[PDB]
Amino acid sequence: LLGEIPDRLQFRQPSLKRSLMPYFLLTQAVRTGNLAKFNQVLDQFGEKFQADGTYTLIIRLRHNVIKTGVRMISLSYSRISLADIAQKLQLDSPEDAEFIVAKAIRDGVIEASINHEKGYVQSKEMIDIYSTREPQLAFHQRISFCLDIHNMSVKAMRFP
Amino acid sequence: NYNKAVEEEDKMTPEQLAIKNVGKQDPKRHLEEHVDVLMTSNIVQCLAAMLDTVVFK
Amino acid sequence: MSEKKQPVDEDNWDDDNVEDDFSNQLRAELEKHGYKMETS
Amino acid sequence: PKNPDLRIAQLRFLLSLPEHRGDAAVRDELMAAVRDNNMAPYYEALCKSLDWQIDVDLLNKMKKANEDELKRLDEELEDAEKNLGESEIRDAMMAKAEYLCRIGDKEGALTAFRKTYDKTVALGHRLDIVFYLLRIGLFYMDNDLITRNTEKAKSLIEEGGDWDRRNRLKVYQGLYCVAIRDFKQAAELFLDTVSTFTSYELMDYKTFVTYTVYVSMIALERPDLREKVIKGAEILEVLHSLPAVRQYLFSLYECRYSVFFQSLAVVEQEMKKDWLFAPHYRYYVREMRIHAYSQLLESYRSLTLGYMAEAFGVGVEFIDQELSRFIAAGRLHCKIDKVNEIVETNRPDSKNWQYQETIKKGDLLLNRVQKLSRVINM
Amino acid sequence: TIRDEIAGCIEKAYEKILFTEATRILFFNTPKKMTDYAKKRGWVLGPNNYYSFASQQQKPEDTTIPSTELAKQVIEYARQLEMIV
Amino acid sequence: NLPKARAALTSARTTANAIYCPPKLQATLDMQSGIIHAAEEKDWKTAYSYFYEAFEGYDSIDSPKAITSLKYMLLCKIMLNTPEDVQALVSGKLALRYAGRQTEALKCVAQASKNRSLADFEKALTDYRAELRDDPIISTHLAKLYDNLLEQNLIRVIEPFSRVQIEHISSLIKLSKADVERKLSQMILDKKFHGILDQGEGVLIIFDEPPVDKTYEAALETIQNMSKVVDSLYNKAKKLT
Repeated sequence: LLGEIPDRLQFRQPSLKRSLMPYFLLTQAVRTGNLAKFNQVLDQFGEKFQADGTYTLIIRLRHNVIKTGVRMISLSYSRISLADIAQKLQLDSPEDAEFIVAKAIRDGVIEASINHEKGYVQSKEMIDIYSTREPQLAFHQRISFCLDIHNMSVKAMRFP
Repeated sequence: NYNKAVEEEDKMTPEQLAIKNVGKQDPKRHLEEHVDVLMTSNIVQCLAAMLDTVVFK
Repeated sequence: MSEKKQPVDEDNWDDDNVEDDFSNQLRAELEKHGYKMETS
Repeated sequence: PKNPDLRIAQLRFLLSLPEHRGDAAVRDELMAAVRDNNMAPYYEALCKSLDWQIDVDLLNKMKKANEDELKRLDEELEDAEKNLGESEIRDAMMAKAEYLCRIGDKEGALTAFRKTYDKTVALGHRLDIVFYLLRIGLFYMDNDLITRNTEKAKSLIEEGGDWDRRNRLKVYQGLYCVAIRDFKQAAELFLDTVSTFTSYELMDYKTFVTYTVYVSMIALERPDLREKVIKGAEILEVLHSLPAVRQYLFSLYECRYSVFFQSLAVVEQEMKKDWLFAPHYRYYVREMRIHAYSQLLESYRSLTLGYMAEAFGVGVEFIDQELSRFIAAGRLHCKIDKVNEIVETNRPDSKNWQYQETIKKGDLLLNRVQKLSRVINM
Repeated sequence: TIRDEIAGCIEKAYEKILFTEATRILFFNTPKKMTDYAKKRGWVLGPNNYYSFASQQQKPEDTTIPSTELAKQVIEYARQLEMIV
Repeated sequence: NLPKARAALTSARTTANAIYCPPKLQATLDMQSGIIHAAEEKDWKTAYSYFYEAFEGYDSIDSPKAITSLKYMLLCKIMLNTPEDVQALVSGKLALRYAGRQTEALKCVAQASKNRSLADFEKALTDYRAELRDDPIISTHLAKLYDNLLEQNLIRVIEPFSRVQIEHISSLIKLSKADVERKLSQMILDKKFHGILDQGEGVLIIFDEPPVDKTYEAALETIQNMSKVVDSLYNKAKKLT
């Protein structure tokens, strides 16, 4: 449900292997935006999901994969046209694409500007995150995380 | 260079504390004095950089 | 662990993480990229 | 005493992927059956290739003559042990009786390997064991036996030096480095080059040149890529003999992308038709592309893909999804503008993202000593 | 709850969407709801078209002030370095 | 035929030491070693050194064979442009011994190597075209020169001011997009040139700025620190259980 996942066989175990086979190819269809491949996984491997009780996500995970598919394209390209990404992500229509990109801006997923005539989508490179801003501000949480462990080591040292 | 290039000559000693194990005469404590020096080294650089926030406004 | 309800209910494997990205995308691929020669 | 049977393993992969020729691979297999006394080589090929008609008595009088040659070596065990000598009595029951592993199955292998193992006073005889374990693991695709024997070969024989059979080990693990995925140590252990010269276990050295040159176009970086071939003496003459490989080597330094898609397919033809390269050719394809695309995008900060259509001849929609599937997998992070025909360089890895390896790998590190700190005590 | 989303969802940010294109979603013919939108949104009422001016919108810089609070972040950060000490 | 030349040279390796005294074989074999190995493009100075060895062994022999020996060795000085042995050979008393007509034209060819100067190189190229024909490989000798002498005059024009228009700076080399700018794009790859071009407006910008200093000195030490904890994990789990 995060939308960003790698292939999960790096977590596979030879004993857990046989049990995760219906659940394995699932995430393999999440990395791709094909509907025919994703729906075929739900039909054949849906039997294993019944014991887990995970069916709550399968309706909202379709909206999760379409965000991964558009993030793959938006990160790979500067400008992405709605008509070219229409059939490539097979949204099949210009009107629902205007609804998805609108909600993508509402969720802060995409920075793309859109020029509506036919229409088309013309974006630009997002920058200025730079150096002086994010790393040093994140380091406030990194050191506050580390200096607490200094106390955790002292507290653990006081018992002996 | 004192905060990094000195680290590897300091952090080889725990791998030197790994013998392994154990044929080498122990104990030996290499923790000092570089650790506490680099501590105060930041204490010098942090409060001297506070001169921007202190002197100005 | 084993308490609560825990018990109640190189290698090619490492490359298989990347290798499965070849399965669903662009095959390998030789023939198709070899057919693109005389296309244009 | 490998290459005649080591080529039967070449015949196995020649039968495996292509189904076209079942007669051409079974004729020299039967020609390898009528000599060398091969039994199981044509038995496991009997399922892959045609089930004849009849082999039987034609090759049964062989396995009987084998049995006569097997029993006379099995008579040699109690005839020579009647006398006494160091390692000489039971040395006759290893090399020729493990040559009977070449005859058939694992029966010659497993029982003649451990039977002669305890006596041998020399490391050369212990490696002939490890040798014959490497060929049976090449014949049958099972990867087990060839991993363990090399581990036994490095401890005993390397004590210690040798010139001849130790350089073969660097070829074996190098061949294992290309059997599994290791790029960096493959060509590194192949640096010995002509010092191994040519041997029954080294097959054709010109083919060994092809094995090390295909890994050297990835693992060996462009500054060192041109260095080893040009500055390297003994390796330069063997590559100049092959006009196909030497072209693609210098054309890689010439950066022209028009001859790549042609010549890379010629290398892929050898990569397709060669054994043990079947699992490993998939990532090899686009890894030589990014190797050529690395220097590509580093050249200009703003590049038009129509100018790439020139070199590619002509990339239009092909590199559209191609280069896009490179970025998604983390290979050559770049920004290529669509319908605006612009490629952006980037990504300045010299500052920001290069810092991230400190804390990220240091998170699970310090986390591992957090949890394990609460264990002490209790 | 869907009707008020036509104004919220579609922008930000689009450039200009034609008159009858917005009417296709709103159905009716020429309702007072889109007339109330021309009031509420504001935004723009253009002839035979709608505009997002100006521009796209408000043109965030965002601000040159946060340089202040960056010095505030160093305050407690240098204090945490003195807590160890 | 390079392999057939080396095979004929390989048979001469054991032939020189076969008889009693060569009398001259290995010295001739050294010149033959300065042909195939030179075709291999191993080292420019060592192959040129074999010509010096052959020239020391060419003393008191047939003059037409000695007068054509300087054709190869002095024109070999043309390819190298940095033999460093220039003044050693030609200014010695042994190389000044030949006053003949063919070697006097070779004496200025040995001076033409000291010249370089593409203004002069393109000029004397027509005058020495006769000696250019005696070049064993006509393309490779002058191709490595012309390709090297290319950036020799390019580092002169690009050096004085930081950024230059790509159309006029490539007008002296007569063209831009086809080869030059692609070869200049390879210069960033070869590190000989630090900069970046502009395709739209045609302005080449040179920046040596982006250093790497503090970063690799940090993360690479942490990657080693990953071996400190993992190797200590053995001590941890062993003492506890």
